[PDB]
Amino acid sequence: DHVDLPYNLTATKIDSDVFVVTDRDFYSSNVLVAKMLDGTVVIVSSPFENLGTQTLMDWVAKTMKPKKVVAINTHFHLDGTGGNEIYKKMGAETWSSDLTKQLRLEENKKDRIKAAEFYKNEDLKRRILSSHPVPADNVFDLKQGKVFSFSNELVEVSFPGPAHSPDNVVVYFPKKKLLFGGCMIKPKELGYLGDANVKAWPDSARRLKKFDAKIVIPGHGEWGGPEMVNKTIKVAEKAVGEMR
Ligand SMILES: [Cl-]
Ligand SMILES: [Cl-]
Ligand SMILES: [Zn+2]
Ligand SMILES: [Zn+2]
Ligand SMILES: [Zn+2]
Ligand SMILES: [Zn+2]
Repeated sequence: DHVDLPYNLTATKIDSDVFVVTDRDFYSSNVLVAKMLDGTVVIVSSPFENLGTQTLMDWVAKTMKPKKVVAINTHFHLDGTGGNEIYKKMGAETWSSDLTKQLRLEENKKDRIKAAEFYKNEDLKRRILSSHPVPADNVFDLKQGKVFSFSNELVEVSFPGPAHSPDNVVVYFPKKKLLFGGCMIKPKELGYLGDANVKAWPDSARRLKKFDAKIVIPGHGEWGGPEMVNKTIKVAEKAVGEMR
């Protein structure tokens, strides 16, 4: 089933050398952890804050003994950039699009106390206020994307268009046939609409059909197969229809 971690994280194995770690205190946010054939560990997205992320990195160190860690932010929300403080502290190489870095820096200008009020309880508010999110150390041009090659094993980061957020990117692992679609994968309901482009979302999701994926991992909730994309398109087009 799963391994129980501190701060209400759970880790589930979905393939050889591939795990999903879920932050169950903060909106059941999913984090992909994949060990490459050459020993590099790639982490996609993040827990919301420092206690969760330290917990994640302790588990990565203990169970995978990485040669090197590369962390890829999926978008500027805290499930995305909330891990950067601890990723950096633990020596990981953090990456995001230039737009994600810009949006995180702008978000940091907002009054923190007001932002923390939308959280469930006092314990979570205190944890959020005890972390101070930072952008990634390394950036790529959003529309160009980024391809890593770890001893000829590729990891492809690409922008399919605005959907859940203006900056959402997906991460594809061709050898493992694994697509981390993040928070633009919404097979039942679209969720938080604040930064969304609902009109663009159907065509942005249509761009995910090209991937030869056996597993599609969403930003929240259970992962599935390529049908996760089909479902998302229908959910988004339903919302667009309701809109006029
Ligand atoms: Cl404000
Ligand atoms: Cl269909
Ligand atoms: Zn359990
Ligand atoms: Zn988000
Ligand atoms: Zn700090
Ligand atoms: Zn999310």
